[PDB]
Amino acid sequence: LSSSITSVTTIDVLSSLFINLFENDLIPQALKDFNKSDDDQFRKLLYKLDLRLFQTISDQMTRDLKDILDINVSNNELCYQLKQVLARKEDLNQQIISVRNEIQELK
Amino acid sequence: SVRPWEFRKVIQAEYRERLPRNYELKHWKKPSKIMIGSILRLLETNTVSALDSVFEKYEKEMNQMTHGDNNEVKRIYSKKERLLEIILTKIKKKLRQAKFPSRISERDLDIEYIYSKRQFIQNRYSQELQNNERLEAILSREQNLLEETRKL
Amino acid sequence: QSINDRALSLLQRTRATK
Repeated sequence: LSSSITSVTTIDVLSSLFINLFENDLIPQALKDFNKSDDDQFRKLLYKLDLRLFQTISDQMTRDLKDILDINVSNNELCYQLKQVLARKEDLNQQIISVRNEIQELK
Repeated sequence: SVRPWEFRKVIQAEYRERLPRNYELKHWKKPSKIMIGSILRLLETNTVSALDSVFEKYEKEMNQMTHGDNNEVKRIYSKKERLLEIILTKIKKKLRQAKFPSRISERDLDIEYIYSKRQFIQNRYSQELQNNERLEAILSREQNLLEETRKL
Repeated sequence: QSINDRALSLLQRTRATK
């Protein structure tokens, strides 16, 4: 798994980057505004919209980057399986040649 | 000390937390346009989806705070759209300015690329498996012939 | 459910944007 590990890690780094941005910045600031807005019911609702908007985006970003990670990890395994089947193919070809050569000499 | 908007710093710290010290973390490069584009397309997709999601969920509360003025509701939708675009604009600016290890494959973040690669490698695997099935049969036929020949 | 299902769904959603 070492040839692809830095690329797989990149996907997790990005996912963590956006969880940090939304959950540890954008969403706390929207909360700080929404808790402070009990005098203006309109702005209270709008800050609530901000809250929900950032939380929805952040959760869905995490899901989509996990999708991308799962695809990559699955593809990498399939690529390695392909390498094995191709190694076996070359071996089967050589064995067929050797057995035919043997038949030719024993015939 | 590292603040969430300092993408270059966050990214380097996250790599260092996850992977041992070795060559891969020694050269660094600014990202490609398709990495930037793929990530911002994900963000935009989810931003539009969230906007529709959230405004539909709070439609009645909205319509009851605007006293039925749906024009004001479209205006608020546009205000929130603008807030999110200003955020996404800074995300794009800070990501363009960040650096990533040069050995990564940034195309791995592009769903179009990895989807087309997967379809191809699935097809290639199925073709090669069948070829090995056939070669196994041929080999078996030859090995039977050799056993008969060894016995003359 | 499947990885391909999830992949195609993401591909479709990103293409439908912009």
